[PDB]
Amino acid sequence: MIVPVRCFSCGKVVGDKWESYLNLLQEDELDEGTALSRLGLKRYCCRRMILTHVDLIEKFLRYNPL
Amino acid sequence: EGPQVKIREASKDNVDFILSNVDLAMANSLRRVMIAEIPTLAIDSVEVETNTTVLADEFIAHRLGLIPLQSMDIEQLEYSRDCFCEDHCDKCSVVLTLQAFGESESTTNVYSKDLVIVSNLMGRNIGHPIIQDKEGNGVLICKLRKGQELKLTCVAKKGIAKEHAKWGPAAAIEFEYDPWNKLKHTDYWYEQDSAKEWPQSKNCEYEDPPNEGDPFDYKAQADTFYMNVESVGSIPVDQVVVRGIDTLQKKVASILLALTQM
Amino acid sequence: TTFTHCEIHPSMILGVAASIIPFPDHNQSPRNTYQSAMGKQAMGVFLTNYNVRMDTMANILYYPQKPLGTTRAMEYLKFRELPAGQNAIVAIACYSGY
Amino acid sequence: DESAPITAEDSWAVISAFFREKGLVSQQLD
Amino acid sequence: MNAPDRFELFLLGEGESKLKIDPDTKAPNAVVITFEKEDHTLGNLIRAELLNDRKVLFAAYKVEHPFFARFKLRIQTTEGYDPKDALKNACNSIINKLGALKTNFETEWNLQTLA
Amino acid sequence: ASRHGQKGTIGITYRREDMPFTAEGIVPDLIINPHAIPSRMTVAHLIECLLSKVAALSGNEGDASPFTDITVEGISKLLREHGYQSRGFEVMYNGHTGKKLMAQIFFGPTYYQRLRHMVDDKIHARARGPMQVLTRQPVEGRSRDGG
Amino acid sequence: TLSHLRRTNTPIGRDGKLAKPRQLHNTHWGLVCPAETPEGQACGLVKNL
Amino acid sequence: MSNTLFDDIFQVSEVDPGRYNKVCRIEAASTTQDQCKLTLDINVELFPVAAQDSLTVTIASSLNATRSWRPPQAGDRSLADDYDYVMYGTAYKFEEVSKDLIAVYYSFGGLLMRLEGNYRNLNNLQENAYLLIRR
Amino acid sequence: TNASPFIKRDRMRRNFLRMR
Amino acid sequence: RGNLMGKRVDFSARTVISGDPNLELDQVGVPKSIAKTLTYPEVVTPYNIDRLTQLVRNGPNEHPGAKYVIRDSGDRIDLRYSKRAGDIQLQYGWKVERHIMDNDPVLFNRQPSLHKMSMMAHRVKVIPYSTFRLNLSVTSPYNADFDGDEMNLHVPQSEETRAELSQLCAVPLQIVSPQSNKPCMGIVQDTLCGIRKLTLRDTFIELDQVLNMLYWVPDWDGVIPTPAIIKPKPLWSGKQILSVAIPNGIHLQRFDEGTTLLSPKDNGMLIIDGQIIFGVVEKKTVGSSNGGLIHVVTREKGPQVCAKLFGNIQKVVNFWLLHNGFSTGIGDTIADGPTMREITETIAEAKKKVLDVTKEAQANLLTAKHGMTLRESFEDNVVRFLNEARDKAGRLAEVNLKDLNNVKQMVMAGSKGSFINIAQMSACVGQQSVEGKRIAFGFVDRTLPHFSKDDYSPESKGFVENSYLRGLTPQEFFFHAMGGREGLIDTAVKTAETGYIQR
Ligand SMILES: [Zn+2]
Ligand SMILES: [Zn+2]
Repeated sequence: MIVPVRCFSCGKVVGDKWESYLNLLQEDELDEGTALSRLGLKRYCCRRMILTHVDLIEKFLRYNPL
Repeated sequence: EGPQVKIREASKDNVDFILSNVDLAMANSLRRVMIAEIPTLAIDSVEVETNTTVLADEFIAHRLGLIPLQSMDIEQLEYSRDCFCEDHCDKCSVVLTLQAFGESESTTNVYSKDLVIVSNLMGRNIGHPIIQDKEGNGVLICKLRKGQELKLTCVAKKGIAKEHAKWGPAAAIEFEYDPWNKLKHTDYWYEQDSAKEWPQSKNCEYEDPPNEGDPFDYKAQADTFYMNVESVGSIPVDQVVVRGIDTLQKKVASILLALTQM
Repeated sequence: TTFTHCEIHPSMILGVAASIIPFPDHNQSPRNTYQSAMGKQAMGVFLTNYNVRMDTMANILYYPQKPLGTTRAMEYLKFRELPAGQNAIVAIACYSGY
Repeated sequence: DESAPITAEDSWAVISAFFREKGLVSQQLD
Repeated sequence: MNAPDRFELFLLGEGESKLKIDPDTKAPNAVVITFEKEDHTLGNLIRAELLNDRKVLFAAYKVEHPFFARFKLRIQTTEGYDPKDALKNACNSIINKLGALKTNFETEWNLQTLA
Repeated sequence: ASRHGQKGTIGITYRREDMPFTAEGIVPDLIINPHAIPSRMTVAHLIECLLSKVAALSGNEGDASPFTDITVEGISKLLREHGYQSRGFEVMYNGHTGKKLMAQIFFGPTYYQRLRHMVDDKIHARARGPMQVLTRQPVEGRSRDGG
Repeated sequence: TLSHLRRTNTPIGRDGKLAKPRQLHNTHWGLVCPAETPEGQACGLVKNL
Repeated sequence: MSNTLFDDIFQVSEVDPGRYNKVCRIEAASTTQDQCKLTLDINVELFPVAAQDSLTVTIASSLNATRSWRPPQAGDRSLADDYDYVMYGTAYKFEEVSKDLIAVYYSFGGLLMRLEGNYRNLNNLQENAYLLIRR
Repeated sequence: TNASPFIKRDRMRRNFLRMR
Repeated sequence: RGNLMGKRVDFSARTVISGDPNLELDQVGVPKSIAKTLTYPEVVTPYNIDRLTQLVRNGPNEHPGAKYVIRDSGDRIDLRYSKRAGDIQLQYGWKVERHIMDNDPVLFNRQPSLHKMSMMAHRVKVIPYSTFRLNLSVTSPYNADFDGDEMNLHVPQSEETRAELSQLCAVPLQIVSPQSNKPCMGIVQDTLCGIRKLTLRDTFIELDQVLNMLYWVPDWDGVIPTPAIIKPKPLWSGKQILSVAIPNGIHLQRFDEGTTLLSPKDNGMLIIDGQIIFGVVEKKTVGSSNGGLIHVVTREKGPQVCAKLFGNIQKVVNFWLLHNGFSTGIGDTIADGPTMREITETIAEAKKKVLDVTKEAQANLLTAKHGMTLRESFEDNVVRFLNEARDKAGRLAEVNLKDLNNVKQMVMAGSKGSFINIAQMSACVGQQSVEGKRIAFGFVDRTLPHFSKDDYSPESKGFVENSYLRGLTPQEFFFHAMGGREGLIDTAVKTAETGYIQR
């Protein structure tokens, strides 16, 4: 859905690197591990947040209400 | 002079250092006040003028509540509980306005820099939204397309971390002492070997190995700490260290003066 | 040495909630029984049209995450797309009170 | 080769084709 | 709902002080002090540093239950010497030590300062 | 409940100033009693937690695969060369004072989920309320304030 | 929901025997889940493909 | 008024681990009283022991019902407190073996010992005692 | 041994793109 | 039945419980919304006049609150509207209704009742954060884990009833069950494990702990015990500190299989004058037993001091276990490889002797043991062989298992699990079965359609080879499900039948 704010585990600001984490896939053909490396969350406590978030808001918003 | 202190590595956002000739209770209390009583400012009360999105309104509120703000001059303003006024005077709070519009054919984003300062800032550097990326975007809020409107009146008052994590600046901590088990406060689990079934500390090199055969040092005591504190960035890290020290000392002075009043 | 047939995969003797049980060999069977009973009473998301699809009872959480563990099947159960709960960090400690 | 035998990993594609054909509610629908 | 309210985390209660002293009768020169609205922050530190000084005799502190932000503390000392003055001396030692810590940290971080 | 049948409820909530915490400060989300384990014989929960931790450090997602060949040994060696304990135990600290802790703790990421029977539909109390006309007794139903 | 579409249900009566089909049988392989049974007075009655 | 009531040099035979990590077990014989026999529990690490180690033991009735204990108060204490292993506990049972050798078993809190000797058969001790061991 | 704890799919797609 | 010997009631409460280690047995935790909702009549005397007047002025919201007042005649004036609020003088001979202030007597229920238990009385300390709260002690006679079960509560109205609940249905004279001629209360799993940790000889403790526990015990005399060992440092044994919590003049003897007064194997238990001397606290001494410690103190000293005894040792073991910390993990479960291959070859030679016996059967020459039939004797031989294989394997695994193994610590510490549990989860399972016979020839000529015809091998019928940890084969998975489903169906029928016969 929306990638949330402030990790339950650590609590730093999360989601700055979110669409960045996207574009380190398509136009770079870049593996996710080194992508998270150069992304730069040296803990894992935040790394899991983006590793298991699933977007839903796209499927939400591609209705046409009103 | 007593508690000598030595730095290891500094940045904009995380500080790791050495604390020596101190006591375990002192360090633990430092950690607790560090995560608990550092006053700041954040958005607390929200006024939804009109919502249209595919999200809920209090949903948007709790989403808003975690956006940190500029926190330098936070001492200047006053708590609403102690303030003599009612309903958020300029001395005790700030005002936030957010505007979005469904303009494009494609989907639209809202970044946390789109919110603006509203009321009298009175020159104290307060309440700007933090940007961290290369592209000036405070972290995402909600997504819209072509038809939806949000008008947000928001009021931000003081708050502290101990009653809600909204006002927490810390959001990380690190803590180490006796990396090499010399104080022997605890053994290790093992199935065949204590050594190989565990990895070394990263703090290994600053204290010598335990000499391998000398008798158990009994009259030793805890010292030589390793503190790495990584703040959120709503307020600088040196400032949060010194201000945690400040609020601890003011608390202890308050209890002392209450005692001498009694 | 006289076979005529082999199964596609031994993992596919199960059922719907039975897919969701991670490593379902590695426990005891009545635990699987309570798990299949329990999974029907989980919230999360149920459809996507819920801004319009009125009904009496409806339970939607906020932040649904696909589980870190999974088997291959609930990819086909679309459960990766629409999850039940979210991960957390659990601890095993008799921490003295509660 | 294309005429080689089949490793245990491979059958998931067979499952993919089978579900894309039938669907889960195939019993009621049929 | 009419539970006791949420201002019991940090705010003072009206008509009631930050503390109430109380005299025991169990041992000579033995008293207990009631604290509330705080926690192990002050608790562990005050107990450890009052233990460090050795003119005083015995101490310990505990919380009754986590649902209430209050805790107690039990002090006795030898004759003539007094618990209240002893702990106020302890508090002055605390504030002096940490003030030295603060100024030394400030100087350390300034002498760090990059470039 | 868990993914293995560990139902119950919540005792209390502390905050981070006295939750248990590690060297990297990874404060936990929830804590339960070890006495669930050697009675309900739920090894699957533990192996799920360990594979979950190695998945989190890897970045690759995991695998369950009911009848396959993934073993604790491979999991152990992988997470070992990722630089942690070979089994999942961990140095850990006191919540209150931060002294060392005697034992060590298996602790990490795991998948939970939420049930439906929330407390507000089950709390119910009554005194001197409505009367049923057939029997002059208190009526049924939490809805109409029964007994 | 994707569980509840594929349900099956037999009638038996009030008490019944036990070797009679209240408990599972070897014939059930590859067809019905040997775990996903409901609990309480009807275990071994409802079963899932 | 506080005096030793039994004191001699004792020679350990050997030491048993007892599958623990801070305590062990000692058994020892007198040089002088060949009738007498000694066994004793010990915190093994905090004073290490070995085979063929001569040791000395001491009754130490008191140090000159005791009140609440005082923190050790580092000034000079002209007591029986200047050997190493100082250790306090409680007696519970008296034994008569061979019609001659009396036997008593004291305790130390969670520690035990066995003690023999038939010369001092009234001078020996009674309900609680101390212990002193040198070097 | 390799023991296959994890697997790849679209790389093998591209391998068959060169194979065919 | 639904109207005369049972019916609906008034003054009722129904929520879900959580444990707590700080509330003793005669209390109970009650949530404040429920305290507002309930009531209880009092009377107006010269004694209660001022407190009742103050609580009437407090209005119907503030927690020591009132809702109804009753004057001489049939008078029900309700305080909610009550525009003459601060004006009633509250004359003698009257009745007021108030909320539940604390330590009121109150009767407790849990469905479904079986025996004299489930009916305790309690006092009350009123608690916020709405739910119930009660002592971890009384849990097993209540026969309810925390799996979401709900409770039932009632409040007496008059003084006779309140007094007789107070004097009869309170806990401290229900410590021993009359039905089972042995006490059925008990300190339970977590504190039991912790006290087994504490009682060990090898451990000790420091000042900062021992002063804190000595303040933690509510009835401590203001006297510290002496140092147990002095030389560089005061230290104490867990036995030494627990002897404070044990009240004086209590004596017990255990003397089982070691216990030559200088216990090498450290079993047994002996207490003189309320002080521990030696031994290892364990459930077979300190839990519910025939010669129980609780039995002893209740029968001798007087059956309410035991309540504070649970309070004392429960609080102390809890607070020490806090800073100690304790847990388990997979590293308990996995064991040594040479022992693994010994398990393997043990099962293998069992299979070999099974094969030899089957060959002897297949060449028609056998004993044909007396009483039963040829095939029945064959079944007896194979069952006996495999069971000896299973428990010999379990014995080998347990004796290999280490002394810092935490689940071994758990099981020989008591509370939960067993040797059978450890062996079952670690080495092998043994042949699952239904009604003694192993898994029947469902399909023709064979067991499951996946083997060749006409076999009686341990694989064929499905003796379970592997442990849990290494995994299963699908056949073993299926047989395991068979046995479990049999257990479930027999339980779900026997519950209705036993309910009928009990009624
Ligand atoms: Zn994080
Ligand atoms: Zn104001």
